[PDB]
Amino acid sequence: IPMDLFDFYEQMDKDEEEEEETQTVSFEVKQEMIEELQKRCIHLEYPLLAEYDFRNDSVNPDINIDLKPTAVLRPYQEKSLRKMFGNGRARSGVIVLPCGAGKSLVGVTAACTVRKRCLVLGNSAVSVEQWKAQFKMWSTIDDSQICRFTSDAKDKPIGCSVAISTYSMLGHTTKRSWEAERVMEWLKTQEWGLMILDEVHTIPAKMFRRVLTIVQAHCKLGLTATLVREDDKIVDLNFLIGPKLYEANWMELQNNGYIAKVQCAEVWCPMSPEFYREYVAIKTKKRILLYTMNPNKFRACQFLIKFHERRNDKIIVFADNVFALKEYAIRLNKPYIYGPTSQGERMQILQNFKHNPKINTIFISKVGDTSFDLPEANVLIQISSHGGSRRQEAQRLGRVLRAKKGMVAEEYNAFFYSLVSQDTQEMAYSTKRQRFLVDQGYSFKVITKLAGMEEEDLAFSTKEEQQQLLQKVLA
Amino acid sequence: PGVLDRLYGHPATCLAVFRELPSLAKNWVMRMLFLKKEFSKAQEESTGLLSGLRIWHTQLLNLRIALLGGGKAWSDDTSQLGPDKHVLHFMVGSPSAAVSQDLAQLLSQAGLMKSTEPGEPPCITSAGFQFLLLDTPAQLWYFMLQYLQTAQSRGMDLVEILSFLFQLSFSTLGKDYSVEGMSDSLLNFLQHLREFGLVFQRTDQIRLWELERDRLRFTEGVLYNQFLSQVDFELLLAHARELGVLVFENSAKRLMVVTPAGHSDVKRFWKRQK
Amino acid sequence: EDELNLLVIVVDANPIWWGKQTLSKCIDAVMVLGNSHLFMNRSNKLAVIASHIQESRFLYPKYELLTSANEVIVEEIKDLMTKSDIKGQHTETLLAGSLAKALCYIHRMNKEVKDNQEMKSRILVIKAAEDSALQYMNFMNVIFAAQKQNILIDACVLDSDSGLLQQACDITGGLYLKVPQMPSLLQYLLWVF
Amino acid sequence: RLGMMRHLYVVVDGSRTMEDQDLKPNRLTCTLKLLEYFVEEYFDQNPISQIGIIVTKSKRAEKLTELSGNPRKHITSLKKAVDMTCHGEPSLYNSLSIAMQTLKHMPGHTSREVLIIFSSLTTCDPSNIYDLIKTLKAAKIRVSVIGLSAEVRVCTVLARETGGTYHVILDESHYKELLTHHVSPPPA
Amino acid sequence: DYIYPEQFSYMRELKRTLDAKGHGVLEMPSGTGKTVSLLALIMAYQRAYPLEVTKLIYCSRTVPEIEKVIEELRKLLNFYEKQEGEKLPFLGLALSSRKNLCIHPEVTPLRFGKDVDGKCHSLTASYVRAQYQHDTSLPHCRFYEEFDAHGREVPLPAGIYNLDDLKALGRRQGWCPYFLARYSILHANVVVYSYHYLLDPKIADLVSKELARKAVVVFDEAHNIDNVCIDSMSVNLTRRTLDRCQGNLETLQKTVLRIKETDEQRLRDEYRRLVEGLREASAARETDAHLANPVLPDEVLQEAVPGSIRTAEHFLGFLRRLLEYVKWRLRVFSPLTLLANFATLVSTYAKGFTIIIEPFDDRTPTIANPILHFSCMDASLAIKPVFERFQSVIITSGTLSPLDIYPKILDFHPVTMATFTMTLARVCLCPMIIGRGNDQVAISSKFETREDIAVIRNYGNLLLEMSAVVPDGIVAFFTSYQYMESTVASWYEQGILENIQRNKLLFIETQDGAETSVALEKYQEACENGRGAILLSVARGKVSEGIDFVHHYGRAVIMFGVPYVYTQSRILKARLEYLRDQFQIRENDFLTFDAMRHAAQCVGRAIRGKTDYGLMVFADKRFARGDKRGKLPRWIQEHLTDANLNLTVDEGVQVAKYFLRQMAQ
Amino acid sequence: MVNVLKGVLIECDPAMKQFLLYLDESNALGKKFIIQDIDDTHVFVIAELVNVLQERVGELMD
DNA sequence: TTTTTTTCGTCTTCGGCAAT
DNA sequence: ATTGCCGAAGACGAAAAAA
Repeated sequence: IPMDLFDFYEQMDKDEEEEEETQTVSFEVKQEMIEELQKRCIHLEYPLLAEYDFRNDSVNPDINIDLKPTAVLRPYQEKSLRKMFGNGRARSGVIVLPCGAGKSLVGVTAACTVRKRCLVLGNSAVSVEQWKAQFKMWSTIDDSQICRFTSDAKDKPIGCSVAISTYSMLGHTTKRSWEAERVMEWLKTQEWGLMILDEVHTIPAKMFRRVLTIVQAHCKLGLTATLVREDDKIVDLNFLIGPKLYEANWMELQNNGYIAKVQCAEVWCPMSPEFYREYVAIKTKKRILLYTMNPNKFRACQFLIKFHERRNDKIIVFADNVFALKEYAIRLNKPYIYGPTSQGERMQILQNFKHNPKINTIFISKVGDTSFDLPEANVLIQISSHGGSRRQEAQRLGRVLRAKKGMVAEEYNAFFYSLVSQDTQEMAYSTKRQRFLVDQGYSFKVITKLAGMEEEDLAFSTKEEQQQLLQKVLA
Repeated sequence: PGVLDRLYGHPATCLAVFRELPSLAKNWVMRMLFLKKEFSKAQEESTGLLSGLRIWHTQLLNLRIALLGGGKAWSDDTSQLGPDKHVLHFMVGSPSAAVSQDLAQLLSQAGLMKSTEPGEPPCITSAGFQFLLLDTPAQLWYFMLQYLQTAQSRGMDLVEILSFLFQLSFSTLGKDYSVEGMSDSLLNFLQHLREFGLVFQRTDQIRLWELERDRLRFTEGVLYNQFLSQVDFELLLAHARELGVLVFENSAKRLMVVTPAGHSDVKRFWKRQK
Repeated sequence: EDELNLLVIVVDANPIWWGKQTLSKCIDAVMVLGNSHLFMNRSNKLAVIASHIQESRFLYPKYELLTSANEVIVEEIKDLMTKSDIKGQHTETLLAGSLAKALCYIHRMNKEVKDNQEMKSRILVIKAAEDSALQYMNFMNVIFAAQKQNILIDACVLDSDSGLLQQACDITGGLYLKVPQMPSLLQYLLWVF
Repeated sequence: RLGMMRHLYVVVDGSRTMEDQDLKPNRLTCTLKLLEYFVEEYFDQNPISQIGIIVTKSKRAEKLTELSGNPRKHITSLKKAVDMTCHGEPSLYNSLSIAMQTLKHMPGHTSREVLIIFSSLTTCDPSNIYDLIKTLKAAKIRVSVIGLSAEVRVCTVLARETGGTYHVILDESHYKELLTHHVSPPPA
Repeated sequence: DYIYPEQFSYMRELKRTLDAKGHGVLEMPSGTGKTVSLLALIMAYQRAYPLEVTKLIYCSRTVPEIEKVIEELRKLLNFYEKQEGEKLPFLGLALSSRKNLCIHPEVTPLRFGKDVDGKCHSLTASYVRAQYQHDTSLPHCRFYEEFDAHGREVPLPAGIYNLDDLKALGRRQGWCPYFLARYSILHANVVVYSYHYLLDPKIADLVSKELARKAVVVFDEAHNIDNVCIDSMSVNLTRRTLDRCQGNLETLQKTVLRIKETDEQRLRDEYRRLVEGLREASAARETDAHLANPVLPDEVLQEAVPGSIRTAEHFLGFLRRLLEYVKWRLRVFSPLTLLANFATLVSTYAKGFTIIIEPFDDRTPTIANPILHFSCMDASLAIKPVFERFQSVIITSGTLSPLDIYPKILDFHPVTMATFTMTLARVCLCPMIIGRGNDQVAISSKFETREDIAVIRNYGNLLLEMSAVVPDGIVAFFTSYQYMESTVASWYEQGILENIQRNKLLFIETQDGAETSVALEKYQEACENGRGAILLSVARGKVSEGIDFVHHYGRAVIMFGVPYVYTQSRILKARLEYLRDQFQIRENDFLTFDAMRHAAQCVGRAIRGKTDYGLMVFADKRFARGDKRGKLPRWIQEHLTDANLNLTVDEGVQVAKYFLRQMAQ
Repeated sequence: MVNVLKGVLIECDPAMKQFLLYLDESNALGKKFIIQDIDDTHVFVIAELVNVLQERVGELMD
């Protein structure tokens, strides 16, 4: 019976003296006792099923957060907190929802419900500043106990939620990676007990994974929309944070004056003289530029901007590369936003795009993704398949796009487009993209021709024009 | 009563007039059907007569009993008529008529067993050349012939009927070709054969239309022509490919042109004469 | 087949048939229709009545009976052919009398059936003739009786104008069809009702 | 059936509450469709008769068909009404006054009838409706109401006082039973 | 010649429930059939004992309910004799206060010191003086020879009198109708009148004088008996009534033979000195005055002995007798009510009263002033005379199946009996509402009287969703006017910021009997709105009387808040303490259950009985507590009924589905 | 002018693939046999036997 | 000067390209 | 059929300007 049972720490492992012979592990591996990774503590179901239990004799009895107030979440988000009360730590650990519908609120509520000494992990200071703005109803004595805790200073019991910090490892003053042995953990190194991770996909990377791996970490919750990069690490995240409690929030459940029905499309474009000579012959990182700048595909992108500007729709055009961004945008003479565009000029372009009926198309680089207040529109065009993440295409679509007025309850009232060059490595991304969007509940189709592109003025009207671009791209 | 002959007569007239070339008769024959009919009909021209012959048995479906027996009486006359008459259209008519008499159950199994008509249905059934349209009436006749026999205890015909066995080679063909219609007809024969004598005998798909398109991709099998002696012989030989519609390309400044393989020979012949 | 069904066919004998030019054919067709009707179910029965100019008369009396029915009908009609009430000598027919006979028979059959379960019956009139004012009270009396009885009276007008019959179907909830193309008689009988 | 002649004024509720999906999407579609079935069945059983059609909509009365003996006008009017739908609230008093004006003209042995399909709860008319009900009973104009899920007392009294036919309809099957009850003639 | 199958089934058991000769409790329907079936069940005993024949008396809350008892009982008798009658050769007759029956006697002697008892004395005095000699100049034109005339005598037994129609008879004729009834009371087998008259032991002694023989009393809606009995038992004094009695004694010319140290006027001054000094010292905003507090200011000021006080009490009676004879020759009562209140004060009634003084009206230079009384804390002592040997009782309230509260209130154990055949649960539907998603947090009701967000959210919004969706005539009951005013913005809003916009009608204070009917005419005629229709009313208020229309004028009632009550920091607080000492479990019995019956009367009045149908919804956070102990109508009546359950994932849909089911029936 | 005839296969292509074929022709092993000549930018005279290879190789190649 | 704004520099994921 | 050594692109502090 476990009334005497010791349990202790060595470098990244838990060893269990004079044992109760617990299920699901090897025995006398190198001594009479059981020995697991720290990170295996998460498997509380394997003892719970057996009817086994354990005690935290290493406890520290100091004080904790109360945060008694409540607020109102979206109808699936509440169902999602309700479930978490239901399931408990044996059968909980991540939630997936867009970066534009209430993820900050799920984190402050997840900490106010769970109610333990908490450390909040985030990607960015702006997101700390948005979580502070969310958290003001729970904040103790409004503004006299909230503080930041990162590379310049630390103070107070709370802040953006409870104490927030960043994932970073540049040196001794990052935030979470350097401190990973000092505090956290109620069961050993026992100052705190609860972990809340915003942007949770960020942690299972090869160096970062160690922050999570080198503890027992009692309670853990993660929140994300991108969830994984193109190589799919996500089997690891079940171990590292916990299993996935939720994924859906389909626009099928929020149509009639609720949000927006998106017609998704992929566009197959043919390939014009000289560009495949050179695509086929070049194996280097330049070849990405011949399939993105393919003038038949540029003419589809131009034709599509013209159709939706003729109807006065608002359009964001995404370009994965600053070269591509500027070659498309300067030709189409639409503003662009990227790293080196300043805050003053970005807020002028974005205010113009949202409120000026003359400024209806803009071009944007990777800087929108992960922490950025992208504006509203009704049309999204991606000039390329990029291998960033199929799941980030759906986060980006979901934050940016809304219903066009009066048609607010129809089958579609917003539009997404991804442009693909036929007979290239750009095509490989489609059978995955298509399967992921339809599994996310989206109506998605393939458009393979445009015989009305043969009825109007567009660029690259000759071989000589196309040759002028081909020489510039090759250089 | 007097009206009866007159009214029906007018349609008899109409059928008579456009009797020869096409297939006008079918609709009119049906009307005619209701209102020694067979004996009298026999004198009239064959086509159309057969049409009337075909539909009348169908139309039967007390006094009715009398009608069937009456029909049975001159089943021979129609049978004599059926043979002797024996295009695809005619052929369709003869078996359709025979089939119809068969369902009526008026025909004598004996007599039918040894007759040219049964040989003729399997003959067309055997030949690959026959069209789908002839096939379906031939098939139907066979099915009906077997249907007619609800015994086989006394039915010599269910011997000749065995002639279906010959059909398997035909079904192999037909299968080789993508002729679904023909195969289905075969199966009906088999199934019907077994029936009579059974006692005696012991998104996702988006990539699938793309994978279909990956099996089609172009080029042409082709003769090129060069080193032409003077421009008049390019232009003659070129114009004589263009009227044959088998120019794939031409360039008068090269004195060079291309013909796909199917009109190599009409060009080789024109190059020899003129 | 669970429900016994009696279909009474009243045939208008009027010499209007002369205009028809044929009665013999009409009989043949009616016979075919009857045979089919009897064949459909064991429980089906048929009664045939002739509404002649002078009076109404019973044609015959199950499908096993059909042979009997055929003979009885052919013979009965031939007797009817008599010269009196010839051509439009008499335009009208005694439908009221025929309907009365039909309801009596239906009633008798029903009582016997009452011993058992319910019976369903409907009356079909093949009408050649014209209605007359004198006829109105008598015909309507029979019609209303049928409606109360909930016995539908269907009518197939080969020719002539019997308004009362048209009204009869409406009240009765039956079906009325004025046939274009009288030779299509068989189709109407089978298809129409 | 023949014996006498009927005059019937069919009155339909074209108020907004009628555009509700509770019965045949927007009650309007299910009621007009069954009412077309009723006209042909009533005209059949009642070959010597007349009907006229009125609606109450957007706080007024409108004449969809004039009083006549040809069924075709009334099914064509029920077809033409469905496209223009329903909005607003009843005008029952003005509809009983136009119906009264047509019905008063009719001779001694013919019936006087008003059939109302009702999905509202009151009516917009200022005029005193009780004076008009007293006048219907003197004139021998009988008024029947088929209501949808509704028993509001002035309508029920109005149908009882004029002759005894306030009925409730809860399905498309029940509404066909009620109209088919009306198809039935009066005694003579 | 017959009676109901129900009466036959439950007669023997009801005769047995009656045999115990002292008490019993009876379960009956929500109202339709209850009172008539009682008369049918007393037909079994209309002459149980020939040598004494007991009588029936019925107690009633208001005058319109009395005409409902008379009209039903008039149908049942059809006449006093076999000549036209066939169940009961009985005589029955309505009654109510002299204050209601007679207008001219209220009008003519216009003075503050003019009690309704005193006015009968005055009218009697004018009648005797006129008879003596004084007919030409002094009768009060309402009492004379018509009192004993045959024409006056006949309508009462021929007719079987209604109270309203006795008042209509009584005006025009100009004869005091109350006295003719009071003379007539002994001949009658049955009587219908007030609960406020009967519960009062001193009036009960005079009521029993008029009956002249033993009887049974039936309390219809008997949960009212306790609040009426303490209101009626308690007595009080008023500063203006002494200031008038003092002028009247000085006008009498006092006396001429009290000893030099004292006089009647000086003695009043001693008494008045004590009460006047408590007016300054005691209370202004609130009180906590006990039966202990009065004696000490009496004892210090007077410096007296008993002999002297006994004499001062005797000398007060003698000034009062002089005054009473002197009032009588005047023919148009404070010296009497002062003689006695002072006698009770020097004596006792400490086993049954406690003296309180209460804030006055200042405020203004008025004379109503702080009021002083002998407040009856608890009814139990006051009720006892009902059970005593000249009588027996029987109690009912429609439903009462959980039984316990009545024996709790009585401190006696009646014979119990359920004595009607009930109908299936399915004709009724009893919903509760609180919210439908997890974000619906505005209904904490820690301060429901102050929670604006909660009033604006499902309290205002669910009402509008339910009323707009369920388009029928529906009355929304509220716990107070202030809630009612905040919830419906109406035409007349308490603020610009209020959250219902829809055509409803109001039912506010200064209700008027004629104005009430206008609103019920509107609700019965058409549209959502009217009285009992889409209209707001507080559940305590007059709409609870209802209307006796045949038409099912009501459909749904939505109680916006569960009807709840409070407990004033005075005599009521003293009562809460007593019942805590005795029961423990006092709060649910003393307040919650008593408020839920307040609810149940209004819903009972909507659905009426077995021959009707209906639903009734409750809006509250704490509503499960209300569902336990069968404190609402939802509770058991017959095991075979297949339950009266209300749980659903959506109330509004379930009631519209239930209305389709009801149209189908 | 019927001087010379040559059986060959005529490949019609767009302004982006024919270039790949030429590249296929050179820089290849066992190749360079493939294209007879470039008649037009769009069309080439090529192969015969090679056509199966050219198509397949193009398929396999991007 | 203080305080703020830019560029520089370090750690790390990911797609090729040789080399065992 | 695996290890192992570039180049490219992105993110976070911190040093260096600039006032």
